[PDB]
Amino acid sequence: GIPTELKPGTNQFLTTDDGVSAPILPGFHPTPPIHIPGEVHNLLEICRVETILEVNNLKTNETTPMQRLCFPVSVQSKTGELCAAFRADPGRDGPWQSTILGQLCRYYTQWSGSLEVTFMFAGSFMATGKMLIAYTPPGGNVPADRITAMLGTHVIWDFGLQSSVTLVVPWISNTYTTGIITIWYQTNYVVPIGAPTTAYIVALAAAQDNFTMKLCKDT
Amino acid sequence: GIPTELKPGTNQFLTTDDGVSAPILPGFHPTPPIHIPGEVHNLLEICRVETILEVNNLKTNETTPMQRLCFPVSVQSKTGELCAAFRADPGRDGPWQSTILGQLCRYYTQWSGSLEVTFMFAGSFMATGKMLIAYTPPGGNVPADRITAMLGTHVIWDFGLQSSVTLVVPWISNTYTTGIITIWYQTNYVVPIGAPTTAYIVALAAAQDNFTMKLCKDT
Amino acid sequence: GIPTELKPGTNQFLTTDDGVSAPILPGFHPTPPIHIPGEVHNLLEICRV
Amino acid sequence: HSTQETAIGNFFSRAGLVSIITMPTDGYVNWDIDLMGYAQLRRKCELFTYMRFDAEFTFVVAKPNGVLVPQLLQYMYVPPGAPKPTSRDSFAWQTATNPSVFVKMTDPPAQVSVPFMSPASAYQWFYDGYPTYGQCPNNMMGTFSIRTVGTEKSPHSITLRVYMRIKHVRAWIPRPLRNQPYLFKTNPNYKGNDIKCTSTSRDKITTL
Amino acid sequence: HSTQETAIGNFFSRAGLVSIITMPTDGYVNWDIDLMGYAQLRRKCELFTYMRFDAEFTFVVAKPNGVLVPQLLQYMYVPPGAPKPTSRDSFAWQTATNPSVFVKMTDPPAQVSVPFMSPASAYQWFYDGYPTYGQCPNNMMGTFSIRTVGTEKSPHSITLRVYMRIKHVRAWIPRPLRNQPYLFKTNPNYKGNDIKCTSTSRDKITTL
Amino acid sequence: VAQLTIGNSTITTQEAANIVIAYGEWPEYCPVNRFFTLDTKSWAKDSKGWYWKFPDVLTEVGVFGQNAQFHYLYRSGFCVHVQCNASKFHQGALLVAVLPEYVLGTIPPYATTQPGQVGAVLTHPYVLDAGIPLSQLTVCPHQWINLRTNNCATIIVPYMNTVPFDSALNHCNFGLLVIPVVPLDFNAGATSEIPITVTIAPMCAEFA
Repeated sequence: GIPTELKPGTNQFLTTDDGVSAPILPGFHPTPPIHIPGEVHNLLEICRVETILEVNNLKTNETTPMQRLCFPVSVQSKTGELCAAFRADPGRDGPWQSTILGQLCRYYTQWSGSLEVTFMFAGSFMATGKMLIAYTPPGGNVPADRITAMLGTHVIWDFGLQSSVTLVVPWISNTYTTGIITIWYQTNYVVPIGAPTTAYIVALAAAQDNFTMKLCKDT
Repeated sequence: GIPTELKPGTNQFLTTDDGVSAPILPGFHPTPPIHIPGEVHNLLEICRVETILEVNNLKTNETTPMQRLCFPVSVQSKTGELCAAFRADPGRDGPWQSTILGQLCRYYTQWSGSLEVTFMFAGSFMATGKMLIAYTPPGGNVPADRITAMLGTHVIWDFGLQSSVTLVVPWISNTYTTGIITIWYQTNYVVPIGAPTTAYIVALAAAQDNFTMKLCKDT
Repeated sequence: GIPTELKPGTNQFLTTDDGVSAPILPGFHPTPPIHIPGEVHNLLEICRV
Repeated sequence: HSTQETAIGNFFSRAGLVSIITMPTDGYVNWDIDLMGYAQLRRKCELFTYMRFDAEFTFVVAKPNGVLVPQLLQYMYVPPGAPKPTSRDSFAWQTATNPSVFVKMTDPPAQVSVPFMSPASAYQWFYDGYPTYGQCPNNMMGTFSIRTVGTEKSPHSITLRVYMRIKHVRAWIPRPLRNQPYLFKTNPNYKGNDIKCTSTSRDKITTL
Repeated sequence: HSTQETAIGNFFSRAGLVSIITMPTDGYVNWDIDLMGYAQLRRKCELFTYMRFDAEFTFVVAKPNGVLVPQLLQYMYVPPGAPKPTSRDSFAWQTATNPSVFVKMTDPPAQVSVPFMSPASAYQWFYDGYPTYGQCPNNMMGTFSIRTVGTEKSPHSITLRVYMRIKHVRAWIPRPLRNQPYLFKTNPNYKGNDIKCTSTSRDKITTL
Repeated sequence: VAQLTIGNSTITTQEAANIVIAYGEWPEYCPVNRFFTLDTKSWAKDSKGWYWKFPDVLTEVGVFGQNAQFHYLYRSGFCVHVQCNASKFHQGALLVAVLPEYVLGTIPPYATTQPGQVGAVLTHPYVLDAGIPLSQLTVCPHQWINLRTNNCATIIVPYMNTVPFDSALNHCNFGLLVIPVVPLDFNAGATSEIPITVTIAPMCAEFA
């Protein structure tokens, strides 16, 4: 015969090897595949769809959890004040656990890329006003005034013309580097006779085409 | 020597492997084959021959089992009534156990294809009449009238011209989907002086060229 | 199967062999290298200062 | 940089434990192949609707405390539709259509690859309708029957653990991941008296 | 879709048990190679008239309860026409024309492939005429003689079971499958006092 | 504004090219032609949601429904058109999404797993009565009805199944969920209940 020699690592069962095995039924011919629509080749195709952020996650909304998806704008709020504030970390707790991006980051360890947050006004057609969607890079502090938040990166969103605005967070990373997003009343909430005085905004979030993650892990 | 390494699955005896073995007699030269007629390469060549169904399988025919192969038509039966009824399942019990198709389906698990049932009149040359060979698809109910059985799939068979008719069951499957076949007296049984008043029909059954079966099993 | 035969030196662990081993994480793709100045290929580059 | 670790093969690799079988001093066990027994690999498989793959099992067998004895074992695979063994000395143990492996305890563990065993074109974890009684499909991968060979009783307690890899994975029609706790192993019956919120609460909407 | 599972090779594959041999504490056994010992593989082989193949045996050997001991065994194959051993210390055990294998009990089981051993061109299970007394043919595949080596008695009960695959199958002239129970192992003698019907009865011809 | 007349049915919808094609595939042949305007649901201030099972929703209407109890086989796509009729002084938002193999859960009878033409309501819409959260329903083919901007929502659904033909009586292919994410609000004196109208058109229907 041919002279062979056994190396160390013989008769071990490493649970993460990709080797061929003995077929239990060699004569069996399984059912050939057909065309089924919606085949997923990569998990990043599921991360790039816009799912609903849960920004209104107060303690007093746990018994009626349908109110957690929408947060209100009203008519008795003065101009130049803060409406909402949340960090830009998908892997941590808080608002990002409701998204499909924040649930597929629990299955991994490191991720890096850009997100996009989408807002949507769900008020009456006759109502008008302005909001300020300010973004703070990691390292800087959350603004205390509307005027100091304007000097950074911000988007003036009037819902008298556009009922939905988008906002791109440029880069996040994980190996606190958080990308705090704040909503400011630019103007008040103008409303005519007959239209309701309070309205609600929903917030959606998804990843972009340069979002990757690695080092698979089990939650 | 060459560095090798033993994988899991070493020193196992899987009883369904196709590997070479050590020849016990290397110098032996066995007898060369000759031509013998009737070589069977595939078991579907045996399923495609017409063997006799056992439709008259009553409890009172167990002591004289030769009567189980033929079922009678007579002269005292009124028109528009039922003569025989049986399902179209080869794998289950009942009439299909007598065929070679219903015995080779006990050696497998799943089968799918089309059958063909053949009838044959074995009465006198001077007798004449008509029968109705109705087929019901799986899901529908067995007809209670001759007129409701005519509205489906049926073959009018007069044995004054053709002494044998065929009937194709379009599809069966197994993973109740039964293809119930009924025989109806279209007319009565006309007979002259001297010819016998009762006659017998035999029923034959075979598979077609699109009948396959898989997942071998031992009865 | 193919007829083999075990030579002496089987099931030994010589601590100075250069053989391949089983990767513990086959799906992992490590961080690609970048350019860092001052790469030492040979220890005689440090002896000549 | 690279998007190769989120692929559908790398998401379902890395063979994990699916069952631990104790056979202390009947004399046999039946473990039918099901994957919705643990919390993981059920929540990971219910992300999709249709999956098509083929398994690969490994049988790590020992005594209750580590040790190995020179004992011969038989692992018989009963295909879907074939009748399972009833007793230790049943007729089904000598059937030629049920593939078996014969391995000692003092060997490397036995590996067996099982193909795609469904009459449909993909396994489905969610079946809306009725098969005939309950709203469940008929995937039914098989059954592993395990015994020690010989006609009298072995004086050795046998505990084996079954590991399983998932090869050649194809997945269709993604679906929301379950956030509610599991109650049963056949239906998506949740506890309707208390509903866990998906997120964790905070004090106010501005307290980041 | 595919007609490859009903082929004549796939019908006779998947090596099954043909004999279980007990050798408790003479000192040897003779098992002549015959296949009409079990109900299956006789009813499956009597579907045809002429078959031509070559066997492949496997000898799974242990103690009466699982365990293995370091014991050396000899399995001698006596070809057709050669005289069988008479005692444990016979002359036939050292004959160079009877091939033997020597294997421990603590090994993988021994495999042996036996070629087509007939002077005719095919085995025939049905012989109409007389060979000379009874209406039987002369296929006569061989004989396996099994003993433990050494000159005094081994204090170990030995039970081995023989498995056998059937390779390179060719079959001729199909035949009706037997529906009557078997009585003897040489002739198609059926019980003529009661005849089992091929089918099961029902109430009337219209009660489907 | 257009005027769509197929069959003998006629609907009036605007030129809204916001058609979402489910998984990017048009319904086609090689594995009835009218509109079926269902009953309207009254969206009140505290309504939770509705769902309809397909193709069970079209087995109590005529010519397609009478074809459903016959022929034992069924394969078709669909075309759902959901629209809302409110003024400019109303506010709210719906989420119209299809879900393949929508298996419901129990806090189930034969009435709620297939509600028929009228459709049942949702009990706990936060978990979709199935344990999966509402926040991730947009991974399905979905469309928003914001009463500020638009009024209609139309989805093109192909045939998705593991087998190319299924019985339409027991198995339901998908569901259609209409959930008010943002609740309806108005001032005192306006119309209290807003109608929601569903129009279904079978695309590329086969039976054999």
